[PDB]
Amino acid sequence: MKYMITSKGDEKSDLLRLNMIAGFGEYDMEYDDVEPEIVISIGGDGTFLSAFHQYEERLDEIAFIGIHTGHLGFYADWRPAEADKLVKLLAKGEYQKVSYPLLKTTVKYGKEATYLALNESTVKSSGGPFVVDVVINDIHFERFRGDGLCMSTPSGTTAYNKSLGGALMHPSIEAMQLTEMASINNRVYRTIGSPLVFPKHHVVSLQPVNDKDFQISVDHLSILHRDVQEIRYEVSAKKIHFARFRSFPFWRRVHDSFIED
Amino acid sequence: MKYMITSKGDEKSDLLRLNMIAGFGEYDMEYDDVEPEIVISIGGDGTFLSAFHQYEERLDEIAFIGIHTGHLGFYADWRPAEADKLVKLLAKGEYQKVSYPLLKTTVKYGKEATYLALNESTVKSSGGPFVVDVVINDIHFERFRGDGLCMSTPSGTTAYNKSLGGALMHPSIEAMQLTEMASINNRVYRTIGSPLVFPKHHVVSLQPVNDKDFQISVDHLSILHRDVQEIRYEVSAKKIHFARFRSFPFWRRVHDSFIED
Amino acid sequence: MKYMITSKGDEKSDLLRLNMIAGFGEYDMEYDDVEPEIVISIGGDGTFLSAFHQYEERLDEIAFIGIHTGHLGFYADWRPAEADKLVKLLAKGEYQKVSYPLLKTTVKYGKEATYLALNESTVKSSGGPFVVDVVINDIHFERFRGDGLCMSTPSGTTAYNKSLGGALMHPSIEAMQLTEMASINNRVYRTIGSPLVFPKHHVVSLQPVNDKDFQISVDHLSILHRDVQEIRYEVSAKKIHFARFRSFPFWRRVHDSFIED
Amino acid sequence: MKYMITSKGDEKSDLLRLNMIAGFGEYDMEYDDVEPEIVISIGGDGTFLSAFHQYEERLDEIAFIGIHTGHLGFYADWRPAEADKLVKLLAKGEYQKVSYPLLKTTVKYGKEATYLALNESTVKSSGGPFVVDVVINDIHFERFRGDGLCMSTPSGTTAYNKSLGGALMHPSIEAMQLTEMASINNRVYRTIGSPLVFPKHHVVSLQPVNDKDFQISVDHLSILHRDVQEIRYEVSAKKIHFARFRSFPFWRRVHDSFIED
Ligand SMILES: CSC[C@H]1O[C@@H](n2cnc3c(N)ncnc32)[C@H](O)[C@@H]1O
Ligand SMILES: CSC[C@H]1O[C@@H](n2cnc3c(N)ncnc32)[C@H](O)[C@@H]1O
Ligand SMILES: CSC[C@H]1O[C@@H](n2cnc3c(N)ncnc32)[C@H](O)[C@@H]1O
Ligand SMILES: CSC[C@H]1O[C@@H](n2cnc3c(N)ncnc32)[C@H](O)[C@@H]1O
Ligand SMILES: CSC[C@H]1O[C@@H](n2cnc3c(N)ncnc32)[C@H](O)[C@@H]1O
Ligand SMILES: CSC[C@H]1O[C@@H](n2cnc3c(N)ncnc32)[C@H](O)[C@@H]1O
Ligand SMILES: CSC[C@H]1O[C@@H](n2cnc3c(N)ncnc32)[C@H](O)[C@@H]1O
Ligand SMILES: CSC[C@H]1O[C@@H](n2cnc3c(N)ncnc32)[C@H](O)[C@@H]1O
Repeated sequence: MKYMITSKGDEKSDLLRLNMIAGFGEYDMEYDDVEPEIVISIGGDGTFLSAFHQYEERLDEIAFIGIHTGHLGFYADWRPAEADKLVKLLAKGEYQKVSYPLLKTTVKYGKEATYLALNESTVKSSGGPFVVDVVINDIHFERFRGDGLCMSTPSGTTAYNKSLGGALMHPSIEAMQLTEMASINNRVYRTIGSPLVFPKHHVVSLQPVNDKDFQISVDHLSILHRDVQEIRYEVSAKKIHFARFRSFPFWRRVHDSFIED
Repeated sequence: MKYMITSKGDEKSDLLRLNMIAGFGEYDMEYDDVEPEIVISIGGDGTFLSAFHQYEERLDEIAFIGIHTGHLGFYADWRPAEADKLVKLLAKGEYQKVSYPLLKTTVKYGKEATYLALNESTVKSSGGPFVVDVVINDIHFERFRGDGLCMSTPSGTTAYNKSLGGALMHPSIEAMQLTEMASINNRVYRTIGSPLVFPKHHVVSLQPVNDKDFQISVDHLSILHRDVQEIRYEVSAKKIHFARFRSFPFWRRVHDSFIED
Repeated sequence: MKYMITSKGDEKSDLLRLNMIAGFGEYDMEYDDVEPEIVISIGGDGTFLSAFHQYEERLDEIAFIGIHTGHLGFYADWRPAEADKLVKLLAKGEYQKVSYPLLKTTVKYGKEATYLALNESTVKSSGGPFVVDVVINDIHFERFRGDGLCMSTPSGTTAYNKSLGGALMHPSIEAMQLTEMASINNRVYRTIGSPLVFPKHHVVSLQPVNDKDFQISVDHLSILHRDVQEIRYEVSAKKIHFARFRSFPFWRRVHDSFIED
Repeated sequence: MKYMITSKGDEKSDLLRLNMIAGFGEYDMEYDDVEPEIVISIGGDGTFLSAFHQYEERLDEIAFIGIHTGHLGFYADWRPAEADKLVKLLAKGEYQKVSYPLLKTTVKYGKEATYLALNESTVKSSGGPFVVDVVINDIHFERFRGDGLCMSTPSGTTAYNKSLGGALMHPSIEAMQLTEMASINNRVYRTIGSPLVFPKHHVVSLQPVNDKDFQISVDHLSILHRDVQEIRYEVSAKKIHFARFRSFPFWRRVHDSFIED
């Protein structure tokens, strides 16, 4: 079908991209970066996240594939030496699709903005103390004081979430995971401490206590939001679809990245 | 239907148990501790775990309810002052049932024993260094050296799992969670560090490296197993059923036990 | 001798301050906020840190005392109801002095600025990834990637340091403690993980890898530093002196703040 | 002077030991394993700990040296290829000595036993729940419930202590460090969480609450102690002395073992 290729933009990735486009030229395949059905990302996980956000409006019409020009990625999990075999199998089609859960972030003001994250969304203070009330399904759960909070998708769990002590979750689980950044706990201040894992349909809302300005991140994007009344998290109805050409199990990808490769 | 009541065995719990049996005497309800359809446990979570293991062969024919004579429990989540209202509503029936996932542990030797856990199963060494190979769905994932490992159900996540840094998981998620106890990590030895969350149908197998004797726990029961060839973990096909009489959400129960009550 | 009193500036603290000044009026004591020998801080630990930084140039000529108008402080460890007894004993003098270690931070550019911290100094990135080389006594120890680093004095250990997993250290130990904020560790990136405790005379230097802009904090003060070549940490030669009027051991103060009071 | 050599007992270590004894035969050096002044340990850190405990009664008359036949050790920090140069320099003498702090453990019953640890002493329960009262300098600090507690020397901090989240402390600091093993913290149970670092002269006492049987370890030795009334920890007056032949800084040894070598 229609396809496009994004590149990290270094010499290696651009050449690999030109070679695949030449290869695709020998099949019924049209290059179209407006309405692709296949999006190939050549670079690291940073490049793959950008590809995801470039096409987040057509997630259900796109299958993603990632090629790693440097080290193994979690999203960019094919090697370059296999580009030609990838060209071949993508051209024929008939490939299986694999779907991972995504996170919906809603920011309400005194309008409303919604974002989709593939890894995570984080909340930190503008320039002072961070204090927020955490409300779960309309029930007040804790008053959080500390550096910030992180809400991760399952495939996000190997990223920022892991650095904050979160658990690694297989991406077939439709869930989101909330971790703390440097929480204060003394006689007067009290948080759960532990990461929290939420199923689909649960809503976690962060509400300002004093300061209403916050730094909010979604994957790579970080934006100062002013006059915030609420930040809301829930597992998205939308999913990201990967074109699958061979078996590469999530736990093997974890082993290869963290234990040994 | 037929019901029974277990007691922690202190003065408070026994009296409460005698009072409920007297109350049940005013309805069509037969006391039968052989084939009950309702099992009321009066005591702490320790008492409730024993009630679960007393009837683990008839899980699909029993609905459990727990009354806490001391502090709030996660399983024993009704107060004693409400015993009479509980008598009433249990007698009529028509109550809703709530189901939580369980963990299947299989121990293989050079026969085979299987256990069901409501909280967790743990593995530690007999008397020396603990070294085991962790294999996930037949893929070698890590060689673990340290004090031990813990595999938790979702309702188990607030117990031993929490103490070991694991995440708290809503019990509607069909999953198990593996946490490390004091893992060694240096130049030569390497584990994932992070807790790992597994969906239904994934199989985690622990295999001996040198010593084949291990201390294996399942909830309260701890047994030295000799001549072990494998310990296997998977989400059970079986579930524990709770009689539900009012709303008491899992996250509110977490708040009440860990943040404030 | 000469004394001054700083206030949190709320109604309670100002009144208490006016009452102590009236009380001091009945002894040979002169109010002088230029060259005091006694500095009384009335408020929380935030107020006490400001008092410390107001007089950091005359540390060896000043004995500090803190009164807590709200909850117990670590520095502001006297109750208000005891103000009059404090007036009395401070007036006579002959009190013992207690000394705690401080941290020296040196920031070098392409000039040089030095700061003194009572709690800690932290380093975070301006707006992008944080990557720094950590050099200990001229030996390259690790390349750190993550959110930031924190260097704590012993009395600082109960503050930000504690939130980041650091150990609590008795303040009679002349040392500083380095903790990580959200370090990345995978196949390619590698940090020690654990907090590190350094004795007097050891020098820890942070050196930029790519970006040379950093957010540097010292206690309450947070400043964006541009064109940084090095951040250097060492236990200061200077100490903060407390006027001691009764026994209140550090570990009891830890118990009272974190376990129960 | 008089010297002896202990071996791990594998083929490599025994041969290396025979070669050094032959080499020492060309100098004024007498082999004496009763009253040596130099103790050479050839093997891992396990072998070196045994050498330490073999001669713990003559610590002030002995200088230790460790050769690693396998991977780098923290105590056994010389390579085998340098045995001959070690022979040479040890024979002449005039070498500098380096001293590390040790931990004194006292166990009181309803007599009294004292032990010296080079790494750590740990306390765990015999077979049930572990509950102990932690008393610091006669002040009740916390009631600890969980798996156990670990008290580490500074050179011990890179061992068991590190696995439990403790800080790594330079061995020139005369201190001991207490870490928790799987502490329970809920509404009803409360521990400090954080590792605690104690200076010389502070006394930490563990006192039984219910069960008075405990598994107590000191380095490699693990013993079930019955009828325990108290376990007492303090920095020892005794020190272990190392023969120093070249510079190998503690932090470089940490880097080489944990970051890269
Ligand atoms: C160093 S900043 C983030 C690092 O983690 C990588 N990363 C990005 N997303 C993920 C993910 N989902 N899982 C693991 N690593 C990730 C990035 O490629 C980079 O190496
Ligand atoms: C792939 S580049 C963007 C990703 O970097 C990852 N990241 C940012 N900061 C950290 C950190 N301190 N540790 C691990 N990953 C991080 C976040 O998961 C983000 O989605
Ligand atoms: C102190 S040993 C275990 C403690 O945790 C409690 N407990 C048992 N099971 C659970 C659970 N599933 N979640 C939280 N606490 C539990 C027990 O009642 C006891 O307080
Ligand atoms: C309710 S009594 C049995 C439970 O005690 C809990 N338990 C045992 N040891 C610990 C611990 N160190 N921390 C928290 N819970 C524990 C385990 O989850 C077990 O199922
Ligand atoms: C909530 S931001 C910092 C919190 O920790 C307190 N704090 C400041 N310094 C210290 C310290 N050295 N030890 C413990 N708490 C501190 C402050 O008073 C406030 O409660
Ligand atoms: C007393 S107000 C200033 C202090 O707040 C403390 N602080 C800032 N952020 C945090 C945090 N996330 N956790 C604990 N303490 C903090 C730092 O130790 C600082 O010195
Ligand atoms: C695997 S059991 C202990 C492991 O830690 C090593 N070890 C023993 N003592 C120390 C120490 N003081 N610091 C670091 N590692 C140690 C042992 O040699 C072994 O590799
Ligand atoms: C060198 S062999 C003895 C040492 O093994 C180390 N050890 C035992 N168990 C562990 C563990 N789980 N993690 C790290 N080190 C350990 C302890 O520090 C002990 O002194």
